[PDB]
Amino acid sequence: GTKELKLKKLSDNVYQHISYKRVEPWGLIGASGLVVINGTEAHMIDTPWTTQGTKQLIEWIEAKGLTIKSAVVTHFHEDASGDIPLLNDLKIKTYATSLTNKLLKLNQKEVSSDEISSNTFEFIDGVASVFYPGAGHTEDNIVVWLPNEKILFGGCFVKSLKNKNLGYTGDANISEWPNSMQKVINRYPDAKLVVPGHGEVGDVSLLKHTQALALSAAA
Ligand SMILES: [Zn+2]
Ligand SMILES: [Zn+2]
Repeated sequence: GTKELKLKKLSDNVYQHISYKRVEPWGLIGASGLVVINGTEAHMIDTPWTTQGTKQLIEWIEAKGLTIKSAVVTHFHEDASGDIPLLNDLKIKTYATSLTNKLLKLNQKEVSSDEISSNTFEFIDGVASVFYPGAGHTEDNIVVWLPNEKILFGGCFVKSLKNKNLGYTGDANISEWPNSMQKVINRYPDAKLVVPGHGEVGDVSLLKHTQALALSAAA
């Protein structure tokens, strides 16, 4: 890959995009989203962390001859929603919940072109569903389920196993996070792969691990 963007194949139709940003004292650290390929159409789950990441990702997808039909952003932070303005200009439909758009507007950022106004939403017909579990990392965080591959994109709602803490909790609801996570655990007993917003992909233990971190941060 490059200094800004790496692509990892997760299945025949599913890629992990890993975009890099210098965050001292760590150096270049990564944020994860997905590209979901549905015939000649591609869909973005989260934008890369930097505009240069997003431009390189749009180039990689288009170089396969695919049309980027749409993007869904999984929360209002820059590592999920950062390049809404670039996608809106390129006329790539952006989907965000009413809560995500409220927090983008509160923070003087451009809202999505298209608003999710239900707790569950068919993002790609038969391929990608959005679920709002309640507050955790942020008030607005959503997860995306890929039923064909048994892949759950948890985003920054889910921590990697190695994480000893919840990360940036400035926008978090630590008391609600465990109950929100129980709804995700209860909903996807069939999840084969869980993709956190940062860190290594894993199994459902990442859900239980995040719930435990939240229960401990509360106590
Ligand atoms: Zn975040
Ligand atoms: Zn994040």
